[PDB]
Amino acid sequence: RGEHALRRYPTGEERCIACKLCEAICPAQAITIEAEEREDGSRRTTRYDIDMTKCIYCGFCQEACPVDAIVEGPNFEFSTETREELLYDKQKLLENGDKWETEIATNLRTESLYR
Amino acid sequence: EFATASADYSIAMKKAAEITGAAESAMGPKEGGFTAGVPLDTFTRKARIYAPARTASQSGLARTVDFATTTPAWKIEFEPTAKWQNPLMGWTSSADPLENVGRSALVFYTKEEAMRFCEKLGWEYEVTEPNKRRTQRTKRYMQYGDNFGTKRAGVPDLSTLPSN
Amino acid sequence: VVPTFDWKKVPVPSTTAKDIPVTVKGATPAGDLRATSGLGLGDGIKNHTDKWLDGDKKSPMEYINEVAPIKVKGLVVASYGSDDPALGCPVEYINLKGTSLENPAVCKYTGNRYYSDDWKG
Amino acid sequence: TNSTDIFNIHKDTPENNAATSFEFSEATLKVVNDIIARYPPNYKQSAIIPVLDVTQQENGGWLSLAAMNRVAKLLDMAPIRVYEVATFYTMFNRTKIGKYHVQICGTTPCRLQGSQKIEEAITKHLGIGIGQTTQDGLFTLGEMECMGACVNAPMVAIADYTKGVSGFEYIYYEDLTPKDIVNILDTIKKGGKPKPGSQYRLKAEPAGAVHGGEKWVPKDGETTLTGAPRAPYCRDLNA
Amino acid sequence: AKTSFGGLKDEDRIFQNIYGRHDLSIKGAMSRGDWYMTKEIIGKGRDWIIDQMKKSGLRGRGGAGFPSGLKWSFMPKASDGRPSYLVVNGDESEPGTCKDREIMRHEPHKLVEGCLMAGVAMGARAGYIYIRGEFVQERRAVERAISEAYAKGFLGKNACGSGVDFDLMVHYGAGAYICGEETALIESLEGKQGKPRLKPPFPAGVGLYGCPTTVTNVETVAVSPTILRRGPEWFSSFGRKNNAGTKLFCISGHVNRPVTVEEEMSIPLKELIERHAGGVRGGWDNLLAIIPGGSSVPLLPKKICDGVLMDFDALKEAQSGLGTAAVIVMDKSTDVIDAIARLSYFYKHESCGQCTPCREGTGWLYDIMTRMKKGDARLEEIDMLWEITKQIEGHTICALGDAAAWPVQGLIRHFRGEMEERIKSAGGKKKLAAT
Amino acid sequence: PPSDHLEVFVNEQPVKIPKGSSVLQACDAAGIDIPRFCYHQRLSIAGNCRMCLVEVEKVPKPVASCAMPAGPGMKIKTETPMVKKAREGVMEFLLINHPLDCPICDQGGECDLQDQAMIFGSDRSRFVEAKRAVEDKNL
Ligand SMILES: Cc1cc2nc3c(=O)[nH]c(=O)nc-3n(C[C@H](O)[C@H](O)[C@H](O)COP(=O)(O)O)c2cc1C
Ligand code: SF4
Ligand code: SF4
Ligand code: SF4
Ligand code: FES
Ligand code: FES
Repeated sequence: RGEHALRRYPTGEERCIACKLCEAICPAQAITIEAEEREDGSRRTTRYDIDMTKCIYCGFCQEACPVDAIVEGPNFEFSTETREELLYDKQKLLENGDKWETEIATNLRTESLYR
Repeated sequence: EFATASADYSIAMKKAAEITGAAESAMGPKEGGFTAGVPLDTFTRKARIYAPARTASQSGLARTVDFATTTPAWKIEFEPTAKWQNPLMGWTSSADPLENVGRSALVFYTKEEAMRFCEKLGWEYEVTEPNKRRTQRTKRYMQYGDNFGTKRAGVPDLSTLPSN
Repeated sequence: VVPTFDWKKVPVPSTTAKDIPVTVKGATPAGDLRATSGLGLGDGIKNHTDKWLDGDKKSPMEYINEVAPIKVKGLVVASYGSDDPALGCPVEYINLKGTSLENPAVCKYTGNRYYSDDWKG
Repeated sequence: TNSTDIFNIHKDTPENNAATSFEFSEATLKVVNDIIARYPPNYKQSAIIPVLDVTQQENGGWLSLAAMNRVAKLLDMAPIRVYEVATFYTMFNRTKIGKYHVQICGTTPCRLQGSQKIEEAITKHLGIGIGQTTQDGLFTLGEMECMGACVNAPMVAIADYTKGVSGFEYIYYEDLTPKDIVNILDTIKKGGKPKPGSQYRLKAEPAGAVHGGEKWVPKDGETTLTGAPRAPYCRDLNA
Repeated sequence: AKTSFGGLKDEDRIFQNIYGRHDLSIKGAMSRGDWYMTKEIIGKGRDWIIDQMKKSGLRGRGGAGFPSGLKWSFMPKASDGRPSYLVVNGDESEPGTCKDREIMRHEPHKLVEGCLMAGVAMGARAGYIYIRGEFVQERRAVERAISEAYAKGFLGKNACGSGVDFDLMVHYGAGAYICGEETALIESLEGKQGKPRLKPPFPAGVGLYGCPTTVTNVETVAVSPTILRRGPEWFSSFGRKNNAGTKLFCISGHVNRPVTVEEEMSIPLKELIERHAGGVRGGWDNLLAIIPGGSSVPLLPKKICDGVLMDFDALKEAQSGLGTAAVIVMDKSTDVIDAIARLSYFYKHESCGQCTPCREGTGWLYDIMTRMKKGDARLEEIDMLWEITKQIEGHTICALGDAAAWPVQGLIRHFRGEMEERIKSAGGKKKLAAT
Repeated sequence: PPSDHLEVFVNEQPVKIPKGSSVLQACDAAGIDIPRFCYHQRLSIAGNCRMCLVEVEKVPKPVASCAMPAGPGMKIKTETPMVKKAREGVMEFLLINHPLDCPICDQGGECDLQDQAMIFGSDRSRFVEAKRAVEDKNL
């Protein structure tokens, strides 16, 4: 359980559907979510922020999400010189997911037999 | 025969609340608030004593005044205080000490419990009697047979019969 | 008696009239009411994606718009979001009758479109 | 629900739309008004089913949205109830069908008699399956439940819409083999009238049967009510 | 006290023209005993006719077997401001049953006279007949008979010169077996979808338009003047205790001579089928199973069938029912599972969907049966199916849930070996690719 | 008055109720909140949800408390094995065709169906077939 990240579908669409299960389950209160219906009628987030300086990396968010959207990536070397850099927004989380998707998918191909 | 939710630990909480000597304790106005040790300005604000009404979204009635003796259902709240947003993230910023302590913890079986709690603490309080639900139905559709009685269009007139 | 009410004579403020949230075809009638939140008003943002996405990067909306609808036999389709069901979304059953290539049924979970030429057409 | 009607909601079409035009004929209006007299005026909504049926023959075998609107305006009731009733009953067809409507029972007593054989013969000859219509708009095939002719199973009922309300015919054809139904269809096609009821006996009286759904095997056995009919009689009501 | 039943004499059969061999006009019916002494029977009195029907012990032929004498007395004997209605159930959408069709097509005068007698004996101001929509020629014959009776003064003001006033009207359905229920038929009559009401209230207390109304079967109504004319004592001469009288029987399936015949009650199935029907196609030994009461009652295997009689209180103790006394016969070359699955599909298409359990479980039962037919099911899933049948039974608004649940129940109870054999046998054609 | 308030027994509790009241209303006066889906206070009695089934003495079938009138001397039972069995079966029949839309459904968290399934339902499902797909409507 490492850096939280946002996953997409292979066509390119975000997995997160703003069911807010992750925010509800998070005992750290480190997740702030705002969402509305997209212009196409899709139910998508408008604000997706997780405070890494506040996130406890418990992975309960990864347990609660039923669409495998939020995942703690295998990245653990992400220390920053300033505290502000750790205030993760939707855009940086999506960047991290696009970066680390292949490794996370490979791990899920193993973890699926247990999860 | 006595049966009022008689299969739970609540009976053990019914008693030990009526213990002699322990049931005769009393304190004066603002006296308990002195023992609190909190800043004195806490008592300057106003508080609302009430029971929240049933939500329109659901037919549930457990968290309502109906099961009053079953669960503490009287809440004490404070006037909301100035709130704004974080310039860097946009999260809601506030400085209220009494922001959530009531809506999360303060629960009371009867209104008089909260009245005593406020009096011994010195919190100035407002009482708002919740509206009573009505169980008596309307004259129309009073019983299931009223959906199909003669009140819909009156007695059938036997004028279209053959030979009239 | 009981004359009809003229709805067209009602005056409508120009400023409020021009900021009604409308929608593309997508999953709903074109131009229907779109739900919006107060976020983005202070920054004067009237786009859903613009609230969180910055720059001219390809939006997820453009990505999904590049996938052609899928033709499947039958009347009800099952969507999982992946080849293996446990790796995607909960299974969804989507109606395929009255659907065409022009007017298919879009996935509420994944946004994928489907249609069938089995409803006598 | 029935065949050829996969939608319980309106669908737009140049043939069937909000602009559709329909009006009753004077004979149809008179017949409907006579039917209206069967119920009290304060319960004028009770005659909706026969009126819908009569409109169905009048239009030519199916009911359009405009027809439903006109019926509702005739009976002084909301169109929603009319739509509910139209979608509730099997005989009411909401889509354009052929001149002749062929309905086949699929119930198990009919199935055991070789119903699938008759269906297969109809499919092979007419060239269409259930829910389909011939390119010439002549025959419309549909599947039905038990039609109350199980002793003469298998059986088929064919509805005629070529002669309107006054010339409407609902004829039962029973005790059928593939040859029987094919010849019935051919006789209808050439313009003749196929004989009604069973093809090998008059009514439900004891006779042979269809063995395996392909051949009629006559059999002789005890038959009742073969004597002279009983004379009128009544007992002494007094005591 | 006779113990052997059957062999009903032609001179004792109620319907002399059940096959239409004779003339169908009013002159033939009147010459055949119908519309005879009608006025004087009416003048006897309401309670007199009630007592005569009660002595007969005649049961409701709709499918319940309720005593009609107590049934017809449930109407009030006073007046309160509402008119009294009589409605006759003439749908006959029960699979395997085609007797009321024959009654309405060939003997409409008897039915009309029974309607008049029932209206007199219960005080119904007017009468209504709810015939099945597909029965068009039967409806035309009924209308002709009604008009002919009106032409001779039998109906209307001063009925048959008795002082009472009676009216009869004709309605036809539009293809809904759900309309066969009492409240559902009343609902379709009112001009709504045939969605049944709940009891309480009762149609006699509150029926059509909120007025007292009794719904009756065609056969029960038709036999009444003959029972009144020939005597409740003569009617009770047949059958066992509480099961007196004759009955029309529809025999179908793999029968050498399928027929709709009238016969004395309590007759054995073997006698009723070997005689008057030519026996089983391929012989009695080729018999596999028989449903004796239409499609809603449990079926019986060859062991139960050989020895049991056609009676309400004999088939019930056999965990079955007389139903409509409609006979469906299946041989050894038949797929019983396919038959029950097709029955379930029919019920699924016929469910009105007003209440949750039936509406949502008809498709579930159909899919379970369909998977069973291909063998794509498991042993414990049979007990699962039985549990689901218990779930639906007695938990819905009307009895259609019971009508759908019962056939599969008896199917399992009497042929669980066949189902398990099929389930295992699919492994010889499905597991060979799994390895 | 001719006893406008009649008496019944619900789980051996005498409760005084007005005439014309239902068993649902009696149990409400008894302090029991029977699960229900179609009945409403301000609407006519529908009685199609089958979720108000209860047990009465001398009655072989569960009765529709949302619609069943209360008779004097009636006995009502609400915790018998058949009551829970019927409730669980009804919930199962509710959920077999219902689409798995809770993550995208807006009523999640205030869904009467969800809470009633949690309380009066089971935890597992034996339905593995294709559901019924329904097109949406514009109002
Ligand atoms: C699903 C269902 C279908 C029925 N269909 C018919 C029917 O087609 N004809 C009929 O006479 N009774 C039918 N009944 C029985 C009626 O509900 C009712 O009992 C009958 O009209 C009374 O007839 P009786 O006077 O002989 O007792 C049906 C009942 C049910 C539950
Ligand atoms: S990340 Fe997953 S759990 Fe969190 S809101 Fe998005 S879809 Fe729901
Ligand atoms: S890993 Fe734990 S602390 Fe971090 S976002 Fe998920 S639930 Fe919150
Ligand atoms: S059991 Fe079926 S047919 Fe009968 S009322 Fe309920 S849903 Fe309708
Ligand atoms: S089984 Fe086909 S008409 Fe009855
Ligand atoms: S409240 Fe709907 S069935 Fe009782």
